[PDB]
Amino acid sequence: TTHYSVADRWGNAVSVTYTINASYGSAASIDGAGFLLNNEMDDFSIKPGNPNLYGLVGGDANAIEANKRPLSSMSPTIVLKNNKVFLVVGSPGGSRIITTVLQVISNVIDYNMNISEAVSAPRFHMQWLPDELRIEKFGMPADVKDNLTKMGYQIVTKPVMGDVNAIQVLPKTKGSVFYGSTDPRK
Amino acid sequence: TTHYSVADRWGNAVSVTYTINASYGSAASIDGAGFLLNNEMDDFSIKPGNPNLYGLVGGDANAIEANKRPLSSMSPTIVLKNNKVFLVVGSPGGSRIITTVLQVISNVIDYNMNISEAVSAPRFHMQWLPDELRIEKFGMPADVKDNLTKMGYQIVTKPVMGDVNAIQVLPKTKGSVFYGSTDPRK
Amino acid sequence: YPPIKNTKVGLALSSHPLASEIGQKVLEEGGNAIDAAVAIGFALAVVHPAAGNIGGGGFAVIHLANGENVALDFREKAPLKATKNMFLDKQGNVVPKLSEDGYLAAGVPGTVAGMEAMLKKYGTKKLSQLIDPAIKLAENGYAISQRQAETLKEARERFLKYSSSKKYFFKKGHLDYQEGDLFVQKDLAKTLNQIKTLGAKGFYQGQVAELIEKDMKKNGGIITKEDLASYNVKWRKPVVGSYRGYKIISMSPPSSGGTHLIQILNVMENADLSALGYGASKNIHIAAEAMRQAYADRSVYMGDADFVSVPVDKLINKAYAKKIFDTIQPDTVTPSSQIKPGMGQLH
Amino acid sequence: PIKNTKVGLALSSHPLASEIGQKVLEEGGNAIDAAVAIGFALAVVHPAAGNIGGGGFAVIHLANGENVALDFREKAPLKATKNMFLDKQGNVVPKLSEDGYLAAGVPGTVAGMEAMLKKYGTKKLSQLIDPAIKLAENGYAISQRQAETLKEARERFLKYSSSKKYFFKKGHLDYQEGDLFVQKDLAKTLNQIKTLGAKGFYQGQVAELIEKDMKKNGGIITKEDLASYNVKWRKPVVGSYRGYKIISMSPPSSGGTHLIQILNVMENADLSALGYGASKNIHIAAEAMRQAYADRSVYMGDADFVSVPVDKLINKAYAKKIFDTIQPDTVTPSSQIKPGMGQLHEGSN
Repeated sequence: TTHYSVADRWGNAVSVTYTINASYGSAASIDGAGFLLNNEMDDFSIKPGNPNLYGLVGGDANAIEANKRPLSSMSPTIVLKNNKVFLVVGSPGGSRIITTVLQVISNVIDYNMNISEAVSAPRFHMQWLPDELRIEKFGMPADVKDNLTKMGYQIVTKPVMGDVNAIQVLPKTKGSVFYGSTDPRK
Repeated sequence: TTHYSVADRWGNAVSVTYTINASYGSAASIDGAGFLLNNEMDDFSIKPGNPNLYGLVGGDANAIEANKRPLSSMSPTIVLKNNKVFLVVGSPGGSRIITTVLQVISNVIDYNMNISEAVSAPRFHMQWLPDELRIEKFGMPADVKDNLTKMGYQIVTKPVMGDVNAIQVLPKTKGSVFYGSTDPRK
Repeated sequence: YPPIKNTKVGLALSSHPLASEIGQKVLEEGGNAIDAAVAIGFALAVVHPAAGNIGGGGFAVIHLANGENVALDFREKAPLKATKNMFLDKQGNVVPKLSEDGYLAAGVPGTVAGMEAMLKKYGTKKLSQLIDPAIKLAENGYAISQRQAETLKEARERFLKYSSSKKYFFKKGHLDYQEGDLFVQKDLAKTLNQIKTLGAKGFYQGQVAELIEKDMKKNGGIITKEDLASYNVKWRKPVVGSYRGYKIISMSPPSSGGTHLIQILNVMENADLSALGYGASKNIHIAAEAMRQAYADRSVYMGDADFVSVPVDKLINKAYAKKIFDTIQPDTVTPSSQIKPGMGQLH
Repeated sequence: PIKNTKVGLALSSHPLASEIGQKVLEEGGNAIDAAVAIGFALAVVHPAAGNIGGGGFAVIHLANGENVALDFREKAPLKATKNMFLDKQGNVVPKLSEDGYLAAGVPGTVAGMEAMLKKYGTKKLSQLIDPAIKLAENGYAISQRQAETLKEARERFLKYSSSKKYFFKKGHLDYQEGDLFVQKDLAKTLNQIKTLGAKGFYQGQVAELIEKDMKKNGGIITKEDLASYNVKWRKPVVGSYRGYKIISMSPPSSGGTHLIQILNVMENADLSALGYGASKNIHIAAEAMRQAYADRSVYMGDADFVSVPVDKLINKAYAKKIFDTIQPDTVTPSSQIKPGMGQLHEGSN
C-alpha cells in the first residue's frame, strides 16, 4: 500500500491511498500486460475468527460474495478549518493505517506540532486482537513503558509503522503557504 | 559557532569547530575588509561570578590577561575503535556544546542508534548554574519529566540545542563506508 | 526537520521522488490537484511496483475548490464467480496461501477506472498527457533504488512461482535486480499506451482484457472479460466528523478507516490531551483504549455497505464515544477479552 | 544518513560549503584540504558563524594513527586588562564585551587554516580558497534560516557603519530569503589571502584596515597584535568510553576535558539497560554534568597562563568518586556542589 497527497493554489485537495495489498500483491503478473495482480481477496474474512495478514478478524459483515468489495483500513483523510484545507493525510500499513493517520492528526491539533514533527513522531498501536501495545524502536522511554505495563498493557516493539505523506496548508495575508512532509520511515 | 566534520579514504579525519562567538559576533565589521569581528572577549570572566552570554562564571583561571586565550566550550571530537575512525562529531551552542556532543556519542555507543538517530534524538542540559534541567520541545514526556522533577530537577523547556554535523565510519567487507548526518535543528 | 514548502502552485507528495516530481511538475504546468493525482497514480504504477499499481485498487477523498467533499471508491470487486468458501478445503479449513499468492487471490482491478473517473469529473488536463511521464519511465526505465532491491529480494520466492512475474521482475536467468540496475518494463508500456489512447477501455476491454482473461483461465484464476467490462467505480459520500473545531473528512465503506478514525478521535476529544503533551502514558492510555474498542467494533460491524448494513452514523456519534470514554479507568485497562462490540448500545 | 564509500564525507551547516568540501575530496584532496576549503567557504556563506574574523579548534586523526590538535583560538589583545570591561565602580559596562570593537580578540581562523594546510594538507591554499572567492564575488542565495538570523541581529548591525553597509541591502533593508548576497570587500580580503597566504590578513593592507577601523571605533587591536598572532599545535585530551577512544580538544577549550570527564562518570552505569530517555540514565548524566561545570568555573582557563589540572579531571578515579556521590532518586542542589570535590587540592593552593 502507498499514499499520496496533493493540494493546489485553487483550494482543491486530493488524498489518495491505493494498493495491491501485500508487497507486490499476489506476486503474479498478467502475461503480455506487464502488471502485477493484487491479492486483495485476503482482506475478506475467508473464515470466521480467522486473522488475516494483519491480524484482523471478521464474521459476516466482511465475508466473500460475488462483486463485493473487501473491507479496507485505508484512511485517506483531509482535515479542514473554516472550510479551508488544513491537512491532507494518509498512510499505508494494513491494520495500523487507522492508528497512524489518527496520531499524525492528533499530533498537529493536540500538541501543536508542525506537519514534519507530527509525521516524525514515534507511533504506538492497539488493535484489540492481539491484546498488545505495539511501539517503535526508541519510541517510548522506560518511565512511560513502566507506567503503561503497570496499567495492564503488554508492550511489544515491532518494525516502524507507516509511511505518511502529508501536507499542511496555512492561510497567508495574501495567499496560502503549503507545508509538506514525507515519512522518515520509508 | 558552527562545526564541520571531514573524513577521507586514507583514514584521516578532521573535526573543526570555529566561531565569532555570538550570532554575527560583535556585529561590527572591519570597514574595507568585509568581515565581522568576533565578540570572543565575553568568553573570559570579566568579573568574578558574573555570568557571561551562556550563564558561565569564573574567577582567576579564566580572568582577562594580555595575549591569553579565553576559555571555550568547543568540543570538536573524534571517536576511534581500534585506532580507526568511528565517529567525527562536534557542535555549536556555547555552554551547551559539551553536553550536546557527549549525548550524540552516548546515543551511538550506549543505545546503538545510527548517526542520524543519534543526532536527531532530543537533548537535555545541566550546567550547574543556573540550577535547572534544560530540555527541548517534545523532547521529554510527562512520565519522565515527573520522575525527574520528583528527584529535585527544575525542568525548563528552551530553544533547541546545537547543530551537529557528524560522520560515522564502519568497516566493510572491502574497505569502509562513510555515514553522515546534518542536524534538523540546523 | 524543516517541512517541504511552497507558496505558489501547492504540493504533490508521494513515496517516490520520480512520482512526486511528476505530480509537482503538473502543478507547475497549470494542472489542478486532480490532474496531478492522476499523473502520480500512473507514475507510481511504474516506479513503485510493490504498491503503486494498475492491477489493484484504492480510495480518493477530495475537497473541491467550491467547498464540496467527495469520496471515490475504486476498490477491487470479488469476481462474478467468487464464493464464500472459495479459499477453504473440503473440510472448511483455510487452504494455505490460496488467498495470498496466485491468480485466484485477485479481485477485479479498479485503479485505472478510478484514475479516469476522477480525471473526467474534476480534472482539466487530458489523460494522454498526464500518463506520458509514466509511459516514458516504463519505456526507458529507472534506477532500482536501495529499498527496492531489498523488497524485490524479499519477494523473490513468490515471483518464482509464476512465469509471468519471473519474466518481468527478474533479469536474464531469473536473477534479482540490484540497486542501481536500470529497470525497463516494455509490456507495461504497451498497456499504458492502450490507456493513453483508448482511456479506461484500453484496460477493461480489447487486447488487455483478452490477455487478462486468457491468462486468468490458464492459471486457475476466475476474472473474465465480463468482470472487467462490469467493473465500476463508486462516488460515495465521505464519512465526516469534527475534532476540537476541525472538520474531519475520511473514507467511508468499503473502508473502515475513516469511520474508526473519527470514532477514536471522538473518544479522545473528551480529554484535554494538550495538558500533558505528546507521549504521556495518560494520553496514550486514553487513545489505546479508544482504539481497543474501535477495533472490536470493526470485527463485527464493518463490511461493504452495498451488501451489508454498516452502522457508520452510530459509530461516529459523539454520544457513543462519550460512553466509551467513561469506561476508561485512570490507571487500569479493559482487557480485550472483556471488550464487547458496540458496548451493547448501537440500538 | 547520507552515504559515501568512495572518497569519504565533508559535512557542514551550509550545503554550498559541504559541496565545496566534498568536491575537494572528489578531486583527490585529503581531509585537511577539504577542511580548509570549507573553512573559507563558510566565512562567506554562513557569516553568522563561519568566519575569518574569529577563531577555533581542529582535532585531527592522521592515517598513521597520530592524534593532534590545532589551537587557533583568538587571543586577548596586547593592551587587554583584567577589568577592561568594568567602570570605575567595578561594575560591568553593559554590552561592552558583547557589541562592538572592544569585544574582539585577535582573529586566528586564517592563521589556523594555513597552519593545518601546510603541515598536513596536499593542495595549495590558492586553489582551495577559490570556491569561497567565487561565492563572495558572484554571490549566493540567502536561505530561510539565514534571513531569520539576519533579521534578529538587525539592531546590532545598525550600530556600526561598516556592518550596515555589508549586511543590509540598499536602504537598510533586511536581506530576504532568495536574495543574492554579494560581498565584494570580503572577496578582496580573500584574494589577499589567496595571493599572500596568512600574511595577506595579518599584515599589509588588510592589517592596516583593521588597525585603522579599530582606532576609529574604540578598539585596541593593532598591527602588532596581528603580527603577533600565533596558533599552537597542542596534544588533544584523550580518554576512553566502553572500549572506544575519545579524542577531543584540550585547553584553551574546556570542552574535551569535561566531555571525557562526564562520560567517565556515566561509564560506571549500564545505560544500555534502560535505554534512551530513561529518567534513571538522565539522572546520572545530569549529576555528572552538574559536578563537571562546577569544576569548570574554578579550574578552567588558558593553561599557558594558569595551572589547569586536566589529567586529574579526566582521570577515571576522580570520575568514580563523583559517581559514588550521586545518590539514587535525588539530585545534589548546585548550592551544595563543591568544585573539585576535594580531589583537586594541590596542597594549600
